[PDB]
Amino acid sequence: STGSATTTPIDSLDDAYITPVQIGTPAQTLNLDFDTGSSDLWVFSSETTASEVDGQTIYTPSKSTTAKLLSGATWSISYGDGSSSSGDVYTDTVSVGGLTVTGQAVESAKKVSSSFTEDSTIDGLLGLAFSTLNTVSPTQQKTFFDNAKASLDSPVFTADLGYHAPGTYNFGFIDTTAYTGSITYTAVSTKQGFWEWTSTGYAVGSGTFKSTSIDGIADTGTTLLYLPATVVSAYWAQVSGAKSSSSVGGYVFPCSATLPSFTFGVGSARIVIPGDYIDFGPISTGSSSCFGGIQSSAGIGINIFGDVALKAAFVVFNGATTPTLGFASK
Ligand code: NA
Repeated sequence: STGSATTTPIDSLDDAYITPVQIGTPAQTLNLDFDTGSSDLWVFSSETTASEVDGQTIYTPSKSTTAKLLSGATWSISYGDGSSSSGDVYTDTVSVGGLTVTGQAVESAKKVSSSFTEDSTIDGLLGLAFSTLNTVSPTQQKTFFDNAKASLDSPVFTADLGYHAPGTYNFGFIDTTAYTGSITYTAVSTKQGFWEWTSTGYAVGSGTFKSTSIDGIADTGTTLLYLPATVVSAYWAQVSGAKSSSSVGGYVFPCSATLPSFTFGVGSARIVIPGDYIDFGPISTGSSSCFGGIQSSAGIGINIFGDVALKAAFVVFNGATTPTLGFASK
């Protein structure tokens, strides 16, 4: 089997991407944030505290003929940005882009934090990291990908995120028309439950490539590129008037600037992030201070190849017995 779904930026800054997902019988379509950084499929629901729901589409398990309470199961998750959600669990039929899983754990939110309530465009998350991070207790549940894997023509999914444009999530096949040149594959560690790999280095603009090992995760549910403080300082040093602002919470730069590109290594291959990808616009409406798309990972405890980096590439998440990542230019 295979599936193929379009993913659409939620706003003019590409803060996140939503993908339609069919849940239940008859189908209830919810727009989910596909997150290679986490392993829970959770939704706004008919059980979500009514004061915490502000325009999201909700899943109603009582309207699904295939929904079954997963008796006694609960979940609770905390994300890197301080957001959280929790609730109980149903199993139901879930389809992405024509690919169907029966008996998927659908985590129904009773409670969501303010950041989720305030984002009307995101109806929930669909985790695509390793199932060892799933939060369901007392019986840990599998991801959508882990449930589909054995039915797929190839045990892979790919992420092809757009810059200020729609892109694609594919399951069970490589679209050889979606990328230029060849795919370079690199080793993955599953030890922390993430798609954790080691970049071979970086360059700023037209500068010389610095060979250096940068361990990080490929995370479609993080907006920005978070790298070590040395690498981020070298990047913003090339932008006149750029500085780290304790008040704003990261590097800002004059909105009048032209940003340089940033290059990261994948083995002997190179992925170039165009400067425009690194502009996240005014810090507040009408400000001439703009927020940077490359920020320090110091304090987060991990480097994160978020959407700024991944949307410059065609990315293969290879879930074979030994997982690997692949990157191609596009
Ligand atoms: Na922000």
